[PDB]
Amino acid sequence: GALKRAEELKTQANDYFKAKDYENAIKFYSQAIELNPSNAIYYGNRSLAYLRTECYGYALGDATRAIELDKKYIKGYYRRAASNMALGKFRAALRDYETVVKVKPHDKDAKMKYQECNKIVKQKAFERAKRSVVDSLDIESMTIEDEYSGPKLEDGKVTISFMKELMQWYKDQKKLHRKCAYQILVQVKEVLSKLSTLVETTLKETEKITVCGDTHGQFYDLLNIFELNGLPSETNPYIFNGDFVDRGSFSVEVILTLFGFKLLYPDHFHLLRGNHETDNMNQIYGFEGEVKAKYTAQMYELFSEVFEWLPLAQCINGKVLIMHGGLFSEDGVTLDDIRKIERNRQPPDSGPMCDLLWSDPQPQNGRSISKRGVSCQFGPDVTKAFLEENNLDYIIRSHEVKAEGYEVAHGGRCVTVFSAPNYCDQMGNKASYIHLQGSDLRPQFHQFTAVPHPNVKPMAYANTLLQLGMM
Ligand SMILES: [Mn+2]
Ligand SMILES: [Mn+2]
Repeated sequence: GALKRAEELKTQANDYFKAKDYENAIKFYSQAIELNPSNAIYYGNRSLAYLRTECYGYALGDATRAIELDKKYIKGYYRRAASNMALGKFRAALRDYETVVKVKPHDKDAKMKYQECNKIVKQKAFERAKRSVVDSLDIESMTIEDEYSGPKLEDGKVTISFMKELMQWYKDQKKLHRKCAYQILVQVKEVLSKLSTLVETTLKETEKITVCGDTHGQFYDLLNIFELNGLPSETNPYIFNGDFVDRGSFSVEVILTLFGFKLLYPDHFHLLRGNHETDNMNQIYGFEGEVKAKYTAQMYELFSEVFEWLPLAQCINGKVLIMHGGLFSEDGVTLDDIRKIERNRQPPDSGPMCDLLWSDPQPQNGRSISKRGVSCQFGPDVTKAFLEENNLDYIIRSHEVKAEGYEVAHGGRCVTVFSAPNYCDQMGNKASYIHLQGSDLRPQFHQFTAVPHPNVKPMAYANTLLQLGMM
């Protein structure tokens, strides 16, 4: 009876979507949905709100539903395309654009989109059918140029001098030379491949370590961290909880700067794998696109090879466990399980290694279908179980943007840390890094902000169907 009250929340959710308050935009579109669940618009918007929050799964859900309650909701078809795109589902997205270019024959763009998705669908599949480095020569062939005025690997070693030089180089655009980049990649892969899936570090009674979350190519923020918290070293260790690339337009600077420090302080500088240190994700969000623009489409092939040798989780003093995503779908899972995972490869569509990089904590109890469409969500009980069954106090993960840079959930058992401030030059969130001390493994949150960067918009690489999706 209240179709007036139903649409009172169709502007009190359709409003906070303007103030980039998608968490409330969603929480109100829902209440509006609950009252009147037959309005395609409500679903269409709640879908976009899910897109802006990276909840691709749910975004696909609302989109589909919006399309059932109205086959004339062009918005719905687009919103659903984007959802599929994000999950990487090529054809599934093409079929939607196809259905649009028809109901709107004289609709420009609609063709730009169909022809665009098409190109990709053909290619993606076009690529089918051994070690990449076994090929390129490097130290051998690889020459250099006297015209090259930037950082050279002092005897292909990596020095504190090279790092600082390299960083200044990067602060001013300018790419490191291929020969050095390849050398860094080959060495880091060597070093990474010799690490167990579950790195285990022991923090002395005194002596801290710093934990950072998603970085996402936000290079000039990586530098803000190093200035604000000190450069990496044996006396000032660091650990970056995955997601160093994609979305940000300086993933190549960020990544080579991290691998660089990985080589300089391989026992005090830790990198864990994230859902985005994956080929599937790299080819939709910019890294592949960026690596090919700045180097060769073969440099990228080597990146994804080292990305597979990145540990999946790290445990500090047997008390704190940190991984990019979260806990698991299945209830078994133990610290030993993790160690014995065959990391070197792309991730399974489900299972441990998958949850380890994609799961999100949940307020309520028990698992649930992930808003993302992959892995699952988990309740405080699941966190407590795991914690207990492994003699772990709490977990530190990233994987999700957070207004205040971090978030403590599940009574303090699940901690989220995010290191990309103003996420995509649009969220406007603070970011944080954690100080973990041996004598007191209590998370010490440190917030940092904005900090300016050269032009170049987020996702300046990668086909345009995405850049046009995220904004
Ligand atoms: Mn992530
Ligand atoms: Mn992320």
